[PDB]
Amino acid sequence: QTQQLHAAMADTFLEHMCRLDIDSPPITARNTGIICTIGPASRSVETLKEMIKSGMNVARLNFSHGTHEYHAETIKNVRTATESFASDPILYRPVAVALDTKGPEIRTGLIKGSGTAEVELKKGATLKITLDNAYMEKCDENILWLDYKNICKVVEVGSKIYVDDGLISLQVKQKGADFLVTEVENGGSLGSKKGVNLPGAAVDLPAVSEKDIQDLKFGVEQDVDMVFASFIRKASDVHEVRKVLGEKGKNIKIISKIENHEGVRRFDEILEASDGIMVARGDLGIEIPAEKVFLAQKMMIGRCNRAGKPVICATQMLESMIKKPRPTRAEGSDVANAVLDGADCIMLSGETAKGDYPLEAVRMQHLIAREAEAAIYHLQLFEELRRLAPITSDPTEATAVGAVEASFKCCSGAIIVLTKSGRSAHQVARYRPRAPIIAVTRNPQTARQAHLYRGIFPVLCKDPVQEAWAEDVDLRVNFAMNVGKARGFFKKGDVVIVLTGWRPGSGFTNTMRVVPVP
Amino acid sequence: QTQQLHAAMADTFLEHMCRLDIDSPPITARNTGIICTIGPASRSVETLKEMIKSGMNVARLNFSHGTHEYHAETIKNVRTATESFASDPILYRPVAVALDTKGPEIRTGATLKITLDNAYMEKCDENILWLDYKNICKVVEVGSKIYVDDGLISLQVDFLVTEVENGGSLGSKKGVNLPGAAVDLPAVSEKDIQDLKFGVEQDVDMVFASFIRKASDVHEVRKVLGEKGKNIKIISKIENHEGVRRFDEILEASDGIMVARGDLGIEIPAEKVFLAQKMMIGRCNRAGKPVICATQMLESMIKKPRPTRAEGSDVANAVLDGADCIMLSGETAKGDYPLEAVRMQHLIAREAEAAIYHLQLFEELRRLAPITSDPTEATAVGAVEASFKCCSGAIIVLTKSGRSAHQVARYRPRAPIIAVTRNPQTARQAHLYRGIFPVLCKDPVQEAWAEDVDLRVNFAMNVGKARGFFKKGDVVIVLTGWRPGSGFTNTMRVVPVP
Amino acid sequence: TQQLHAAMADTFLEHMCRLDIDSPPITARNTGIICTIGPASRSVETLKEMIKSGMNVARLNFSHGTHEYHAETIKNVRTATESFASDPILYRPVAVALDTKGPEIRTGLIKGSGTAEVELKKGATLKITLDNAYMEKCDENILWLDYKNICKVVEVGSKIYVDDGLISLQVKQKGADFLVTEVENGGSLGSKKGVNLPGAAVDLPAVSEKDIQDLKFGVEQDVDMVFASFIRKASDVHEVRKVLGEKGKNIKIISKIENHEGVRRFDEILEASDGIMVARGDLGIEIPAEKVFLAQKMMIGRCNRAGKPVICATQMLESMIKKPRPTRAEGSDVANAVLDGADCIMLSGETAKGDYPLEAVRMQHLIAREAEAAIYHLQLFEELRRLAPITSDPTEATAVGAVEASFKCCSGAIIVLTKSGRSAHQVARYRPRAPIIAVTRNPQTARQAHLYRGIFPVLCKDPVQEAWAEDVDLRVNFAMNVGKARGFFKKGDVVIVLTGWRPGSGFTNTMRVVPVP
Amino acid sequence: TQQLHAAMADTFLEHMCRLDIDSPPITARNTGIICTIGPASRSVETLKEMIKSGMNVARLNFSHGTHEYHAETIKNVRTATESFASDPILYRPVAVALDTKGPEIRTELKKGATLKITLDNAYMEKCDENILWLDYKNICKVVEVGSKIYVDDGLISLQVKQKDFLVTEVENGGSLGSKKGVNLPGAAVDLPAVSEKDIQDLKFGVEQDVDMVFASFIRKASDVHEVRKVLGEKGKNIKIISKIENHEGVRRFDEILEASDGIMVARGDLGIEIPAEKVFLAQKMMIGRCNRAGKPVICATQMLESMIKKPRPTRAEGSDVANAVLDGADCIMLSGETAKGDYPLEAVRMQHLIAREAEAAIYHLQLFEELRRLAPITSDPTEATAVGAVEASFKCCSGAIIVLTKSGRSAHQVARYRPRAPIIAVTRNPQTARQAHLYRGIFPVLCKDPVQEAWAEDVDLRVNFAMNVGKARGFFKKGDVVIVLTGWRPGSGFTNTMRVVPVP
Repeated sequence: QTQQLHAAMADTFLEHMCRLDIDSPPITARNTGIICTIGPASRSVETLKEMIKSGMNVARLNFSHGTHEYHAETIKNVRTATESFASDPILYRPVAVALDTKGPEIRTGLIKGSGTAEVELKKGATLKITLDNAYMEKCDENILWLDYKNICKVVEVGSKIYVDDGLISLQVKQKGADFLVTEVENGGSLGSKKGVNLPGAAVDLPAVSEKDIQDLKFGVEQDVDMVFASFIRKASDVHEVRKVLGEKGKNIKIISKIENHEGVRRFDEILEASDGIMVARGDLGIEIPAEKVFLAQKMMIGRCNRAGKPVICATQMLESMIKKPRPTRAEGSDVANAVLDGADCIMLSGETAKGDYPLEAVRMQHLIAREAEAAIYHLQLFEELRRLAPITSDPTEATAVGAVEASFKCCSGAIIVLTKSGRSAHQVARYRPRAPIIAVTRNPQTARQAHLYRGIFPVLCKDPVQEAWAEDVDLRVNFAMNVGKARGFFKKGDVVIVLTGWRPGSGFTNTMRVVPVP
Repeated sequence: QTQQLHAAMADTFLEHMCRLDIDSPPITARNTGIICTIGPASRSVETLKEMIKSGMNVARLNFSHGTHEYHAETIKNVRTATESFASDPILYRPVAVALDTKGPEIRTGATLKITLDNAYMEKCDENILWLDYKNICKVVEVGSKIYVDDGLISLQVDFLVTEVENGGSLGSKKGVNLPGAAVDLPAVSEKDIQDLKFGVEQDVDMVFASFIRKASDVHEVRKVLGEKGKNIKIISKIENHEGVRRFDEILEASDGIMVARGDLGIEIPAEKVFLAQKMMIGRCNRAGKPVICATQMLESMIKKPRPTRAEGSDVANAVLDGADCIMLSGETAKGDYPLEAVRMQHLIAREAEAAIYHLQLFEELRRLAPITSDPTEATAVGAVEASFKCCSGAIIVLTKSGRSAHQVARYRPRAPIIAVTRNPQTARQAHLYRGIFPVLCKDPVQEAWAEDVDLRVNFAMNVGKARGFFKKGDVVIVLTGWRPGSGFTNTMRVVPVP
Repeated sequence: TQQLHAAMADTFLEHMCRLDIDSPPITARNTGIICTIGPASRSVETLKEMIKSGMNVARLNFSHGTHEYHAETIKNVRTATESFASDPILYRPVAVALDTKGPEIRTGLIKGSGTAEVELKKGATLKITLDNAYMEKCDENILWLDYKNICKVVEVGSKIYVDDGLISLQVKQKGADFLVTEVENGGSLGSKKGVNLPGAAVDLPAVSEKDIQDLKFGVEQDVDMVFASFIRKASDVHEVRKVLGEKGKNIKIISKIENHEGVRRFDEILEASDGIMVARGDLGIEIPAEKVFLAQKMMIGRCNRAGKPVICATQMLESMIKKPRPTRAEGSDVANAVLDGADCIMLSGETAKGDYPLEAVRMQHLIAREAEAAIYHLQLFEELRRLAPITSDPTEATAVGAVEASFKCCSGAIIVLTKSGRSAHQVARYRPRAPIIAVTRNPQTARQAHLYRGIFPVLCKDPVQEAWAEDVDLRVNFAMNVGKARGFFKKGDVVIVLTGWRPGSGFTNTMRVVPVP
Repeated sequence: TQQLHAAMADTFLEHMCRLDIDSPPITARNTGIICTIGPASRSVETLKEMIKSGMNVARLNFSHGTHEYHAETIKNVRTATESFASDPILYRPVAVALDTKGPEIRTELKKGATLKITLDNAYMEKCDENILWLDYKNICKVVEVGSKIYVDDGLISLQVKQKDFLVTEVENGGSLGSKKGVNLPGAAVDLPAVSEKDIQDLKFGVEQDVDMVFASFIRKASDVHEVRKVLGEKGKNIKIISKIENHEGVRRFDEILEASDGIMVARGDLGIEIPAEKVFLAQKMMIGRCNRAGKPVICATQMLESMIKKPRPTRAEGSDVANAVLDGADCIMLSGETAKGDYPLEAVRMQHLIAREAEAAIYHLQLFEELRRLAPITSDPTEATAVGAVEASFKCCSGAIIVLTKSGRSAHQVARYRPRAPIIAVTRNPQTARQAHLYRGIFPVLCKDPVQEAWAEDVDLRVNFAMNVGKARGFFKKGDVVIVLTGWRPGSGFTNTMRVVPVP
């Protein structure tokens, strides 16, 4: 009658679908992490507190724009909002900070010297592209400067050039030395500093530009939790970011953004090298035909679920909400289906960065994800995850799968996991329990980074280390108990699964207990 | 390396997903019917010609607005466009006409009082709101919610006392929705009665009947359509809680279903619409009755030449869910890019159809398939099993009424179902079913029936060769019957293409 | 090894295709072997070899023998079993089972002799009498039997079967105190042979005066279980339960299903019983012989589904009464009982009176071990978990997690500390591949555990240590030492360990994955 | 009826749970019964009863008996069989199978004693406690120190300790005799594919027009190829069934199967060569691989052994028969039970009764799902038509699948998908009719009606003959739905048409 449990018990997926029930309400816990891009509509301490209350788990900073001073202040503000709740550790919600790199972008110049000016473009008309910096702030209906120095070499005649999220389409007629002449194949308003794509072209910008170097250094100085690396093409790109981050940034997670055809093709090597993946559908759906994006998304989510590495679904998930308080039916569907596909996290960009309804957008992602989570066909999912798993003598892995089996058997209210590094909780998440995973840690970075994983609710235990280690273990379990009760995941006398190890330190998780809530 | 054949052979759905390949191009055939709403953007004969070339299969006329004269001219223009291709039956594509009814409506005329007092009819303001639904008090209790102007405003409860739960600009003659209520307005309005007669007179192929709440609303629509309209398909629009809850009885009485998501997401929480969509698609798939996914599928294309990433995903996921048809409303009625919208649904649908996990899907449709002594059903399942076993280029079905080809479609073959018919209405109505590619044979009835049967099979061979579904020497499946007339399909053959 | 290539197959057909005669099984054998004890196997000396050969349960057939005789058999089984108690690592618990006579029909003596036989010829006449003057004067013309009411339950046309159904008779005339019959299947007729009336509704009591005395004797002798013969319905089981009473309340009642009504009323019988015997001997006389595999598979499935022990019995290695090795059908029967899901398999004449009792035990051991490895655990465990219920019981949740974990790491064993056996029973019901080493201090728990597939019971003799954590470890390390000594695993393998959070029954909640020291 | 409650279960466990002794099977029994003919069964009058009791194939064991003797058996088989010929509606074809002697090795022993094996022909007539002569000249090349040697159907076990001779130690002792059979477990025995006697016997089989050969001691594909060569052009249509009898045969099973027309699981000899506890693994592997390949497989040896002396079988025997069928065996077999026993007719009837019960208890839902999943997409029309027919047969629970066939092949292709419905294979070819018995579910009927002058009418006459057969034998009745398979032109290789038709 609740949590789509009648659908959960179907012997076929068709029957599962037939039993999906709009009158079967979900549980409290939402498992899929929500990443919100911060910008002018959401960077105030005031709004950020409401973002957090509304379900934001990760704050994304887009380094395609803005100065270090600006990003430093956003980061300061996220931390002020986040620590405003720290006085009761039981109700404190950790919040991660993500740096999203500019990476190898092509950008246009300023329309008539203004960052906000635009010119309407009639379809069929003519337009000159120039690399002459003379016109870098004098773009208009007739001449359009962009910043890719090498553009003329990697494009031939008849090549297609796309501007502003692929919405403006241009065809190369004649090649010059510092220029291109083009006809507006598809028209609309042209604005300032818009993204440009050359889908037919072997673009040769570096993996990690000088600007990216400076930004990644700022990321280390600012103690960011993860980097979302733009336009990753191959494993060596990932290795370059990892080496750039170097020793000071060794614990920073690298999520590779797959946004072009080469990244999809070389996906397996990229995943191996990365800490996680973002399906960056914006650019991806300009670089490859828009009608193939769902194939790429489902392939990458599947391969990440198979590897146990976090995957993020991104871009235009609730786009209409930039201007409207409720989303379109396609948007509702997109969010639900990302969760049903297996995505660990879902993302907001303009919806939270600049839109008129940032909070409504976060709340809608929260609502849809929780409904979709209840609609998952765990019976087949869990069977297939168990089947496809390399079978190993690893005792931590055996403990994790037993816990998840145990949690299904008793419909547990949670799987409580003590973890220093997060790994033990990550191992549970990989097997996709219905039960929320309460990951208890003293490590603040573990607690923030754990939001990358479906089902993990990180809680940051601030209690002092007790002299007797068994009493210290029991202290943290009890903390987890108090957190679940306060958030309404479970109540006195419900059963929960508890995972602990046999000695202190990382790598010893080997003990699964089935315990009633006190 | 074509048609996601690699992913097709996976032992698990997870491995199927992992094998999906953006570099594995689909075959030419696109199976999912595309329904386009016609309006100022798309109504001229020349544009309609291009709409058909772009992939429109069904022209939807929204009777919520427009005169009979207007709609009659729209239908005439659809038919001029469609018949401009009639000279070559091998390439001719039938186009269906669908009449989507206005249906029963509630219309208007902090703290706010709702009054039914018709002296307050033209005296609407911030203290007094008049409504035209006299039974509203029977249907709503204390605490019930009331939405105004397609959801824009929110309220809580021969008079009603209400606090305004979500404010806005309140206008004249606005739509009202009563979430969770058993609305007892008649199954059909006065206008609807007249529009349905017009539909019959104009020889429309199907009716999309609005705001269907129970089996008896369907029976009423059926009764209005009457004997002259007995062959017109009734597709029930499920738009509110009651229709979802009483889905099984509606489905049994209907020819098929529309998941009317626009109205559904005003009536039920927006975050639950996907549940209702997936339930209805699965139940229609289990019954073998056509289901249409509707509303905002490519909505940004009203203004823009490319869709959003969520819209791309929505179309694909509707197809993967099992929807027989996908629909366009404003995108084709009013938008700046109608042709591009139709083309994008075609491209996505075709990719999605190749990505289907047929191995589990057919296995489950088998398992849930009732054992009956019906010969046509046994022949259909055999033909679909045979088509997977030999990777046939098509399944060719001779059909008078469509039913034989519908029975094949419900088992969801990968191979296109070429439904050869001499009945023009059957050829139009067949677009409602996933996988059916209808062809209208215009050749005279040969004196020897055996030869007239072979003439039609050979017609289907010429269509597939011309359209690039298969070539000489490929194997196709062919369904025929033991005598003339409907109901006798019992013969499945594996035949080389000549 | 262990048919692990076959185990990994994604279909049953492919699993079959991968079964490999060159993939040796593990040392552990999970299916209990029940051996009927008689003159071939009763001496302490021979009982010691029975135990070493793999016997887990000694069955005593109360269809024959006096209480004085059966008390001596029990004493001998206990003396043989305790001869191994000096080394607790190699001690094997052995259960004692009492199989009731029940409502049997028996013929009299051929010409005053226990061994004499006469030949009955097809078509000849044979008169059945109830007159006790002929009780010891049966011959080819006159056959006495002890069912006084037989004339009221048969008609003309009725068939009457004698001697494991090998001799058959058709009633030509009903008299008042007799029946005139015609021989259909002839053969050698001996003394005191079992009789079946498949058509008839036999009205002998489910629990006779003699059965009552025998069940009271079972209680007094501390038997582990009772196999109740000819159970027809739930109330029959309740009559046995009533006789065992409060004092016999921990004795397991295994209902023997050996007639048509027992099969028909199976579900109510199982609900009332602690387990089932597929008593195939009488069963294949009471119903058509070609239907017995149907009843066997039905009963084994229903028992596996209910989580109740089920025993496959009768003629499994029959030829081995006379020969040192079995027929191919017999080889197949034993393997297929195990593949069906039988917790235990049984030997009757093979061990009671045959010439090769030790060989018959060894052979059941060898075949069962091979069959166990060949089980398709992938589908079995998936179905057991689906068909089980989602429940608020924390011990069930831990049991199913311990089994799942055992598959993931291909554990050497699941080690379970248990007082009453229930926690190890809960693991067994999920059919892990890993042997379940059940460590108990309770002697009866230890013996009765043999009724569950996969459980290797070990009886801990060490006194309770004051420090409970240390007492837990003591028993876990004892299990480790048994596993190494029996070759189940070696140092550095991984095993699953199940304990509770405190001492006493009913707290099993802790699963650990630990290396073998 | 027909365990149809059990047939609908969603799991195998629930399928087991619903098996019902009071759910009676249909009339049709699908599993062929192969009966060894000998003193007990060889008279024309007994052979008539054997046919009426369920015999489909008469096996002749050429390990003993003269060509004259066997010729007379064959003659009697055909006399009994043709006595039913007057009514083709009711006529049951009976096949004749020739089972070869095959290669052999021939020659009180105390446990722990030392015994020398000599190939020194000196001691041909002088074996004893200390020296034992063998006729296998290459024995030393195929055995190692530590190799086992079994003597006389496994009674005696020797182990090699030093390798023209071998010094062995007795491991399992017993009474040694003259001319006792020898087996070499795990060895690659290099004896010829066929003995000189086998070659003569195989040519006699061609003379006598036998339907199939059961070739003894098949170890490798080349063994099958040599049997095929001996049968030659005149014998090219005779089915070769390889008897798998030892470790090498089991290990080289894939190549043997590909080269053969089918397999016998030769459990008697296999349980001498390999540990008896492992024989069930060998059987289940070979039956599984035969099902996957669509080739007939026979289960043999001791299936109803106790019935040589008794009129009812043991419970283990009943179980073995039912389990061979549930394993997927196309045929089951009787040896001494029919050749020499006191109850030949009862043994045949009991295999009939068990088989039919077990066929109803099959879990077709999972079985059919897996066969399709493991069966390649190919462009072959007959295969596609065949799978379509079986699917259609399940969807309407048809009374039969009627298949016209010249060679048998179209019917064989249906049989591999394991329908519940009997497959009535209508042919004009008498050898095809007899050979069809090798395949689970095929009831071959031999049509003797004149060829009609319109080919489509001649097709229809054969379809209606099958209808009369099913009606006459109680498989179905007027108004039942049956599946019919035919082709688009005459001659083999063109079956492509599936129709669902009411029985007239």
